[PDB]
Amino acid sequence: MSFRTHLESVVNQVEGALACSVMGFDGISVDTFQKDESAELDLNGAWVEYANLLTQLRNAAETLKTGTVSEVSVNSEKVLTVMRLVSPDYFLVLALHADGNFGKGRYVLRVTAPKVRAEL
Amino acid sequence: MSFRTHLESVVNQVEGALACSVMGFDGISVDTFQKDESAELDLNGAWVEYANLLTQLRNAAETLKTGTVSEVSVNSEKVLTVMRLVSPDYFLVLALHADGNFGKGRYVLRVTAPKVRAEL
Ligand code: NA
Ligand code: NA
Repeated sequence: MSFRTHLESVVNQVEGALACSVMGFDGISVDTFQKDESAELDLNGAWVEYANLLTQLRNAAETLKTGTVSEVSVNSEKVLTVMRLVSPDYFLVLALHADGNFGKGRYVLRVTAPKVRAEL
Repeated sequence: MSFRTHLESVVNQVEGALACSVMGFDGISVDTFQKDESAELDLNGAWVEYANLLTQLRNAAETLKTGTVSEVSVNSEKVLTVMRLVSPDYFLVLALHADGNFGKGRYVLRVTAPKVRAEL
Protein backbone atom coordinates (compact mmCIF):
# COMPACT_ATOMS: atom_id res chain seq x y z
CA MET A 1 0.00 0.00 0.00
CA SER A 2 2.81 2.36 -1.12
CA PHE A 3 0.20 2.41 -3.95
CA ARG A 4 -2.56 4.07 -1.93
CA THR A 5 -1.41 7.74 -2.34
CA HIS A 6 -1.47 7.17 -6.19
CA LEU A 7 -4.95 5.44 -6.04
CA GLU A 8 -6.24 8.42 -3.99
CA SER A 9 -4.83 10.97 -6.55
CA VAL A 10 -6.78 9.27 -9.40
CA VAL A 11 -10.10 9.30 -7.46
CA ASN A 12 -9.63 12.97 -6.34
CA GLN A 13 -8.83 14.03 -9.98
CA VAL A 14 -11.71 12.18 -11.76
CA GLU A 15 -15.38 13.31 -11.48
CA GLY A 16 -17.69 10.32 -10.79
CA ALA A 17 -14.74 8.11 -9.65
CA LEU A 18 -16.02 5.30 -7.30
CA ALA A 19 -12.68 3.54 -6.67
CA CYS A 20 -9.14 2.98 -7.93
CA SER A 21 -7.53 -0.38 -7.04
CA VAL A 22 -4.57 -2.69 -7.64
CA MET A 23 -5.77 -6.25 -8.42
CA GLY A 24 -3.80 -9.52 -8.92
CA PHE A 25 -4.46 -11.89 -11.89
CA ASP A 26 -4.84 -14.51 -9.07
CA GLY A 27 -8.10 -12.54 -8.44
CA ILE A 28 -7.00 -11.12 -5.02
CA SER A 29 -7.23 -7.31 -4.51
CA VAL A 30 -4.02 -5.74 -3.10
CA ASP A 31 -5.06 -2.11 -2.38
CA THR A 32 -7.91 0.39 -3.05
CA PHE A 33 -8.98 3.96 -2.39
CA GLN A 34 -12.80 4.43 -2.53
CA LYS A 35 -14.70 7.76 -2.72
CA ASP A 36 -16.31 8.26 0.77
CA GLU A 37 -17.86 11.68 0.20
CA SER A 38 -21.16 10.72 -1.44
CA ALA A 39 -21.54 12.48 -4.84
CA GLU A 40 -24.73 14.42 -5.66
CA LEU A 41 -25.94 11.06 -7.20
CA ASP A 42 -26.92 7.75 -5.47
CA LEU A 43 -23.90 5.42 -6.00
CA ASN A 44 -25.67 2.32 -4.51
CA GLY A 45 -26.94 1.17 -7.96
CA ALA A 46 -23.36 1.73 -9.24
CA TRP A 47 -21.85 -0.32 -6.32
CA VAL A 48 -24.23 -3.24 -7.12
CA GLU A 49 -23.09 -3.23 -10.82
CA TYR A 50 -19.42 -2.69 -9.73
CA ALA A 51 -19.62 -5.87 -7.53
CA ASN A 52 -21.26 -7.73 -10.47
CA LEU A 53 -18.44 -6.55 -12.86
CA LEU A 54 -15.53 -7.98 -10.74
CA THR A 55 -15.36 -11.52 -12.34
CA GLN A 56 -15.61 -10.05 -15.87
CA LEU A 57 -12.92 -7.38 -15.11
CA ARG A 58 -10.32 -10.01 -14.09
CA ASN A 59 -11.12 -12.06 -17.27
CA ALA A 60 -10.77 -9.10 -19.75
CA ALA A 61 -7.68 -7.78 -17.84
CA GLU A 62 -5.79 -10.98 -18.90
CA THR A 63 -5.50 -9.36 -22.40
CA LEU A 64 -3.31 -6.57 -20.78
CA LYS A 65 -0.43 -9.14 -20.56
CA THR A 66 0.00 -9.16 -24.40
CA GLY A 67 2.42 -6.56 -25.92
CA THR A 68 -0.22 -4.82 -28.11
CA VAL A 69 -2.95 -4.25 -25.44
CA SER A 70 -2.22 -1.23 -23.13
CA GLU A 71 -5.79 -0.39 -21.82
CA VAL A 72 -9.05 -2.45 -21.29
CA SER A 73 -12.55 -1.17 -20.32
CA VAL A 74 -15.47 -3.40 -19.12
CA ASN A 75 -18.58 -1.23 -18.73
CA SER A 76 -22.20 -1.61 -17.58
CA GLU A 77 -25.19 0.80 -17.82
CA LYS A 78 -24.12 2.52 -14.49
CA VAL A 79 -20.32 1.79 -14.15
CA LEU A 80 -17.34 2.45 -16.46
CA THR A 81 -13.92 0.82 -15.76
CA VAL A 82 -10.43 1.49 -17.19
CA MET A 83 -7.62 -1.03 -16.57
CA ARG A 84 -3.82 -0.88 -17.23
CA LEU A 85 -0.97 -3.36 -16.57
CA VAL A 86 1.27 -2.71 -13.46
CA SER A 87 3.36 -5.97 -13.65
CA PRO A 88 2.91 -9.58 -14.86
CA ASP A 89 0.97 -10.25 -11.57
CA TYR A 90 -0.94 -6.92 -11.04
CA PHE A 91 -3.23 -4.47 -12.87
CA LEU A 92 -4.78 -1.13 -11.95
CA VAL A 93 -8.62 -0.66 -12.10
CA LEU A 94 -10.48 2.69 -12.09
CA ALA A 95 -14.31 2.42 -11.68
CA LEU A 96 -16.49 5.52 -12.23
CA HIS A 97 -20.24 6.31 -12.38
CA ALA A 98 -21.64 6.28 -15.99
CA ASP A 99 -22.20 10.13 -15.71
CA GLY A 100 -18.52 10.67 -14.66
CA ASN A 101 -15.63 11.97 -16.83
CA PHE A 102 -14.54 8.79 -18.76
CA GLY A 103 -11.99 10.67 -20.96
CA LYS A 104 -10.36 12.25 -17.89
CA GLY A 105 -10.38 8.81 -16.12
CA ARG A 106 -8.48 7.24 -19.09
CA TYR A 107 -5.95 10.15 -19.15
CA VAL A 108 -5.41 10.17 -15.32
CA LEU A 109 -4.92 6.35 -15.15
CA ARG A 110 -2.36 6.49 -18.04
CA VAL A 111 -0.36 9.20 -16.09
CA THR A 112 -0.70 7.31 -12.74
CA ALA A 113 0.18 3.77 -13.97
CA PRO A 114 3.98 4.50 -14.25
CA LYS A 115 4.02 5.85 -10.64
CA VAL A 116 2.25 2.67 -9.38
CA ARG A 117 4.73 0.52 -11.43
CA ALA A 118 7.58 2.40 -9.62
CA GLU A 119 6.22 1.39 -6.12
CA LEU A 120 6.77 -2.38 -6.77
CA MET B 1 -24.78 -8.31 -44.81
CA SER B 2 -28.14 -6.56 -44.15
CA PHE B 3 -25.71 -5.23 -41.47
CA ARG B 4 -23.41 -3.39 -43.89
CA THR B 5 -25.49 -0.15 -44.26
CA HIS B 6 -25.39 0.17 -40.38
CA LEU B 7 -21.58 -0.60 -40.25
CA GLU B 8 -21.04 2.10 -42.93
CA SER B 9 -23.13 4.69 -40.95
CA VAL B 10 -20.89 4.21 -37.85
CA VAL B 11 -17.64 4.68 -39.85
CA ASN B 12 -19.01 7.76 -41.72
CA GLN B 13 -20.16 9.35 -38.38
CA VAL B 14 -16.96 8.74 -36.32
CA GLU B 15 -13.69 10.69 -36.95
CA GLY B 16 -10.67 8.32 -37.04
CA ALA B 17 -12.92 5.23 -37.59
CA LEU B 18 -10.89 2.40 -39.30
CA ALA B 19 -13.64 -0.25 -39.44
CA CYS B 20 -16.95 -1.43 -37.98
CA SER B 21 -17.61 -5.19 -38.07
CA VAL B 22 -19.89 -8.00 -36.90
CA MET B 23 -17.83 -10.88 -35.41
CA GLY B 24 -18.92 -14.35 -34.15
CA PHE B 25 -17.75 -15.76 -30.76
CA ASP B 26 -16.62 -18.75 -32.95
CA GLY B 27 -13.97 -16.19 -34.08
CA ILE B 28 -15.29 -15.88 -37.70
CA SER B 29 -16.04 -12.34 -39.03
CA VAL B 30 -19.50 -12.00 -40.66
CA ASP B 31 -19.42 -8.48 -42.18
CA THR B 32 -17.33 -5.24 -42.15
CA PHE B 33 -17.19 -1.74 -43.60
CA GLN B 34 -13.63 -0.28 -43.68
CA LYS B 35 -12.67 3.38 -44.27
CA ASP B 36 -11.14 3.50 -47.83
CA GLU B 37 -10.54 7.25 -48.07
CA SER B 38 -7.15 7.56 -46.35
CA ALA B 39 -7.33 10.04 -43.43
CA GLU B 40 -4.78 12.88 -43.14
CA LEU B 41 -2.79 10.36 -40.94
CA ASP B 42 -0.94 7.12 -41.94
CA LEU B 43 -3.26 4.26 -40.83
CA ASN B 44 -0.72 1.47 -41.66
CA GLY B 45 0.71 1.48 -38.08
CA ALA B 46 -2.93 1.35 -36.85
CA TRP B 47 -3.78 -1.60 -39.21
CA VAL B 48 -0.75 -3.56 -37.86
CA GLU B 49 -1.96 -3.05 -34.22
CA TYR B 50 -5.61 -3.72 -35.29
CA ALA B 51 -4.53 -7.14 -36.75
CA ASN B 52 -2.56 -7.83 -33.53
CA LEU B 53 -5.65 -6.93 -31.37
CA LEU B 54 -8.03 -9.48 -33.05
CA THR B 55 -7.33 -12.51 -30.71
CA GLN B 56 -7.57 -10.30 -27.59
CA LEU B 57 -10.84 -8.64 -28.84
CA ARG B 58 -12.64 -12.01 -29.18
CA ASN B 59 -11.43 -13.04 -25.67
CA ALA B 60 -12.60 -9.81 -23.88
CA ALA B 61 -15.87 -9.77 -25.94
CA GLU B 62 -16.91 -13.04 -24.15
CA THR B 63 -17.70 -10.83 -21.08
CA LEU B 64 -20.49 -9.13 -23.21
CA LYS B 65 -22.60 -12.34 -22.78
CA THR B 66 -23.12 -11.63 -19.01
CA GLY B 67 -26.17 -9.48 -18.03
CA THR B 68 -24.13 -6.68 -16.34
CA VAL B 69 -21.57 -6.01 -19.15
CA SER B 70 -22.98 -3.87 -22.04
CA GLU B 71 -19.71 -2.44 -23.61
CA VAL B 72 -16.02 -3.65 -23.77
CA SER B 73 -12.94 -1.76 -25.10
CA VAL B 74 -9.52 -3.36 -25.86
CA ASN B 75 -7.06 -0.60 -26.81
CA SER B 76 -3.43 -0.27 -27.95
CA GLU B 77 -1.18 2.81 -28.33
CA LYS B 78 -2.56 3.43 -31.92
CA VAL B 79 -6.02 1.69 -31.98
CA LEU B 80 -9.14 2.05 -29.78
CA THR B 81 -12.00 -0.52 -30.02
CA VAL B 82 -15.59 -0.48 -28.67
CA MET B 83 -17.63 -3.71 -28.64
CA ARG B 84 -21.36 -4.40 -27.92
CA LEU B 85 -23.45 -7.62 -27.95
CA VAL B 86 -25.70 -8.26 -31.05
CA SER B 87 -26.88 -11.83 -30.10
CA PRO B 88 -25.54 -14.84 -28.15
CA ASP B 89 -23.40 -15.69 -31.27
CA TYR B 90 -22.40 -12.18 -32.56
CA PHE B 91 -20.88 -8.89 -31.37
CA LEU B 92 -20.22 -5.54 -33.04
CA VAL B 93 -16.63 -4.07 -33.11
CA LEU B 94 -15.70 -0.44 -33.90
CA ALA B 95 -11.92 0.20 -34.35
CA LEU B 96 -10.63 3.81 -34.55
CA HIS B 97 -7.22 5.54 -34.69
CA ALA B 98 -5.96 6.66 -31.20
CA ASP B 99 -6.41 10.37 -32.33
CA GLY B 100 -10.07 9.70 -33.37
CA ASN B 101 -13.26 10.65 -31.45
CA PHE B 102 -13.55 7.79 -28.84
CA GLY B 103 -16.56 9.38 -27.02
CA LYS B 104 -18.45 9.78 -30.32
CA GLY B 105 -17.49 6.17 -31.30
CA ARG B 106 -19.01 4.85 -28.00
CA TYR B 107 -22.20 6.95 -28.50
CA VAL B 108 -22.62 5.99 -32.23
CA LEU B 109 -22.10 2.23 -31.55
CA ARG B 110 -24.69 2.33 -28.69
CA VAL B 111 -27.27 3.95 -31.12
CA THR B 112 -26.36 1.53 -33.99
CA ALA B 113 -26.33 -1.77 -32.00
CA PRO B 114 -30.19 -2.00 -31.77
CA LYS B 115 -30.48 -1.52 -35.59
CA VAL B 116 -27.91 -4.33 -36.17
CA ARG B 117 -29.81 -6.55 -33.64
CA ALA B 118 -32.99 -5.91 -35.73
CA GLU B 119 -31.32 -7.27 -38.97
CA LEU B 120 -30.90 -10.82 -37.50
NA1 NA C 1 0.23 -5.10 -22.55
NA1 NA D 1 -24.34 -8.27 -21.70
